[PDB]
Amino acid sequence: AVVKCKPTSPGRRHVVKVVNPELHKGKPFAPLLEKNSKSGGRNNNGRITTRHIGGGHKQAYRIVDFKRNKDGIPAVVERLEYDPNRSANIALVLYKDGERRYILAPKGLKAGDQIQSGVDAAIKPGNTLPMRNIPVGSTVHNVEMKPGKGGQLARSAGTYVQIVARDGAYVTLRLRSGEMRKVEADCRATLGEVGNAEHMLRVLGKAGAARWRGVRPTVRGTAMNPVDHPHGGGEGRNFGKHPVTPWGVQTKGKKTRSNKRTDKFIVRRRS
Amino acid sequence: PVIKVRENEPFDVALRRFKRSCEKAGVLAEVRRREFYEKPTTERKRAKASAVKRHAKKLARENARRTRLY
Amino acid sequence: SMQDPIADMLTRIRNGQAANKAAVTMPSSKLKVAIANVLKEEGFIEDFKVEGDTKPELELTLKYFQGKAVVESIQRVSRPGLRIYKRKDELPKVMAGLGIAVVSTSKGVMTDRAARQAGLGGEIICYVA
Amino acid sequence: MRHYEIVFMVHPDQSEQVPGMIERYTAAITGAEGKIHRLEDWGRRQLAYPINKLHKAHYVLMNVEAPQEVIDELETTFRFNDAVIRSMVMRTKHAVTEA
Amino acid sequence: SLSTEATAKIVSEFGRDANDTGSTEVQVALLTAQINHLQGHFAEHKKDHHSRRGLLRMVSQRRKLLDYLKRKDVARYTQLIERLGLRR
Amino acid sequence: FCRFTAEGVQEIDYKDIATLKNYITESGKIVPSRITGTRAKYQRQLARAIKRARYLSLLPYTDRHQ
RNA sequence: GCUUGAGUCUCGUAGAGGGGGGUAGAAUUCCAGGUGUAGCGGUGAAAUGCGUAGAGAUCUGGAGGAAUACCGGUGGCGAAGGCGGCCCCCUGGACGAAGACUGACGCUCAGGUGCGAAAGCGUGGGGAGCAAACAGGAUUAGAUACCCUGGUAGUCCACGCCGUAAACGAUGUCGACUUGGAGGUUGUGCCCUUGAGGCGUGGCUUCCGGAGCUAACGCGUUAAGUCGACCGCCUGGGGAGUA
Repeated sequence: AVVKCKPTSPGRRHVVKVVNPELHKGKPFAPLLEKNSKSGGRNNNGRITTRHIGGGHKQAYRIVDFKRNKDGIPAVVERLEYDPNRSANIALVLYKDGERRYILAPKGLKAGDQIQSGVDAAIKPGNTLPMRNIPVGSTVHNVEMKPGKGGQLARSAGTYVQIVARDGAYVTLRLRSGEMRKVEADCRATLGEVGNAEHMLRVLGKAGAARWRGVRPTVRGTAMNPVDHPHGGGEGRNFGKHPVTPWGVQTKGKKTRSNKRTDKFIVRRRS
Repeated sequence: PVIKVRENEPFDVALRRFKRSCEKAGVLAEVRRREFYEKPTTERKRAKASAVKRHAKKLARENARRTRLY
Repeated sequence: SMQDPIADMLTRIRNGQAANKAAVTMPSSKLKVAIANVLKEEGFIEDFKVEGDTKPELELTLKYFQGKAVVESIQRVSRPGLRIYKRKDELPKVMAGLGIAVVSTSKGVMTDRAARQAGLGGEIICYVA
Repeated sequence: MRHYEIVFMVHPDQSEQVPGMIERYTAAITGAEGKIHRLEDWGRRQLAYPINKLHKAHYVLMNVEAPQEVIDELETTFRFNDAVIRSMVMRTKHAVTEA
Repeated sequence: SLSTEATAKIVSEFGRDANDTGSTEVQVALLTAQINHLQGHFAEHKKDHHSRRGLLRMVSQRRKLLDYLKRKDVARYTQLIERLGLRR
Repeated sequence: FCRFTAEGVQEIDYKDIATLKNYITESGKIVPSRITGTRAKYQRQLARAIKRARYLSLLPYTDRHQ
């Protein structure tokens, strides 16, 4: 559950951690592992393109099945595994014929649960259906944005998507940010809500925890010099300017969606 | 509420039917109740005071009013 | 929850005299029978009848002089929260000797003057006046 | 084994599928332990308010003596079925005999 | 709420016969069985304070009956506390 | 006078909407017991059955509603 | 030892008793469109506010949140706080008829422990309506108030904390006794169902009153009458339920 630490050190004082007993204590399934080389936020020209990224514990990539193509075949949840690459936990899933796959774990999902994908399966949490046969009002996760593409929406821990309306070929969903968005009804979705919903409560205690989660320190623009940032400079803490990105674009209010080709699929703006 | 005017009828009689029907249905009383919110203390006190005033009228009428006055 | 049945007998007697009842029934007991016997001797009741086999009751026929009740007042003295014991020269006088003080002494239940003549004190039960 | 009354209302345009539905519902119950005490197929009548802008639903009534979990499965069936538009289930004291 | 055949099974396990339904041992065993079933109930719902007051009435009643049985007969009391699994 | 005692029924059923239609008013409200004279427990059963028949669209809630 | 107190079983009843989940209908607001026009809203009177960028009115569709009109009752249930659509699942207590069983197992309770309205606190959601604070317009000598137009916390949910109220029938809990009358509510028994009935017998409850009590008001078989057991409390007003 949610375990607070006892203040036997200051960095140990402010720690709240998420202890999960049902996570399987052991090495992961090596047929589904790849290696994951870090970047530091540096692209193929080697320059920093995303700041405040670098360092961190080594982590191996686990191939999570998002598409759920194995249709009309039952599958039993074998265990819950810790994924380092993710906010959620993964579930090792053994199909009836012998194939094992990682899936995103739903909220109510423990070992022994029979799940099934397809167009016909069930409406138990864990089953994957296209959004032609899922009822209006149901809570889905791992929603696709194109048919057969694989599944992009509602994928962090505790997140989900409500099917608001059906109209013709399209399904109006309400995403986790409150944005109402249209999808094609042949896009699949896994029923239920993503588990590990107590993920947001961990408060990390110390700087070293955010340092071994892979995050590198943020210098504020006021602390810098006028060459380095638009905010920089001053004799003892002057600001005097409107807040901006380090490349001189206005932050703190200014909108920057400029797509025009997915604006047709938007029903309401995020609010 | 809905008052269907029968053919060959005077208008004031259909209006009287409508006013009688809205007086039985209790429309303006229930609308006059729902203009301002009353606390449940005020509602239970209004109910208790109404009951005590009703029975103080009845206990006066049934035996304290049957005698002759002059 | 019925901690004193003797005081319950006295209360039934007092409510019967005040309510002008003829006879008062109660559940029976040996000490109740002895106290009612002392009242029947001194003339505050005129009869007492016990009836039942495993469940006995006791009926006291109350006494009335033409308008009022014969017992002017009755009080309980050694209640179970405060038991009152008196030696034979500290024995109580009720209404300057016109009312009886029922005392259960070491030979049995009797009155105050019966205890003073018999020469022994005991546990007071009631003041009958 | 408790005695439930089930009134469920079906679309008029899908009223032709009502009998076979009823059959698998009896096959839902009579296989496990439960008995049907009444099957009073009312038929099609006009509603008092436009449920989903439609009227004239097909009322079906059935009385069961049943275990509880199969009735929970029946309520899950009435949930995701699109033919129904209302379904009340009720736990009565005794069985009911006539119509 | 402890239906009839279960109560019959306890009465003809602790009673002098089937018509004996009111001894201290029968009453303590029926109270203990209902306490265990409600312990199943109060694992969930966790805020049913009224049913928990009903349970606490029957727990204190079982304690009073067992204290009577301890004062009356220590041999039957010790046999019942080894039979039924309560520590004191 | 009470008519549910005069017939002698044990439970007011929600299905016979002739009786429940008789015991409501024209606007859809449950008629008070002080004027129909029904006894107390049959008035409670009457309100229960009228609400249950209101659920199944066997009776309207209001007379007005679209 | 015994069965009168207390308890257990069998069987039926009534119930907003609790906890979880789901669903229905009206209404308010918002969003989108149709029609159509210069007002709407509001007041003791006005103004702020909204409206010619199309308001308010009306029709259709949808989105959410909250509370459950009628029933509704000087009704009911609960130890109190309190509990109102409907349905299901888990569950507590009370009560009645006829029996049977144990055999005083009982009453009260310092300290202790639990439940405990509303407001408030913490974390995570939710947010229609209402609305502290706040703003504007009024009234006024002034108006940091009532009044009006807005409006955040909060009200709602999950989980903990708080532990107080005019938490009140200002009436501790239990047991017994002591004239009555009219009601309500919920069981059960009998007479010919001979008739929307007559007769009793239990529980709970509202009003009036007898003796008695009371400083009086008033209470009055549900006592503030007559008694018993245990507990809590009071000792002039203020300072002070304060340091």
